[PDB]
Amino acid sequence: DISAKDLRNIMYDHLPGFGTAFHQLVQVICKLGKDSNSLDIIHAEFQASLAEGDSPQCALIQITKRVPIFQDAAPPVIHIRSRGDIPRACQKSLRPVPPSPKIDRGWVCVFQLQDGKTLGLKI
Ligand SMILES: O=C(C1=C(O)C(=O)N(c2ccc(Cl)c(C(=O)O)c2)[C@H]1c1cc(Br)cs1)c1ccccc1
Repeated sequence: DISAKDLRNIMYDHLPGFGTAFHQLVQVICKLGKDSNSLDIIHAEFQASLAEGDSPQCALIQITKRVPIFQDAAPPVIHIRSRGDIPRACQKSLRPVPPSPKIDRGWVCVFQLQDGKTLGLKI
């Protein structure tokens, strides 16, 4: 059986750059996928989207829209010390958190900083 780490590696292998908002979305998809025993269907949807000719980015988004655990779901909260703990390539994708952010609308996660600051990662 494919592990969360295996899936993360598979997905990373298709992404350009590193530490981009899409890599973080891979992280979220794998975490929530593991927690809901849905890694297989997520991998199947990913591969099927690639096989149809979708970009890998679009494949990840498609997973957020097609796998029910992400449908109308709030973004996960991820506790960090500071903004420096966020990958450089994610920095310009950080935004104030709106009311009711949703993963399937592009809100990948919410970072909670130690001093109380919160930043949403938007795709
Ligand atoms: O995305 C991050 C994750 C890890 O360091 C890590 O081990 N992550 C991770 C990914 C997949 C799994 Cl399956 C797990 C796990 O089971 O603990 C953890 C990342 C997380 C995703 C979510 Br949602 C909460 S934590 C992260 C990124 C920047 C700063 C801190 C954490």
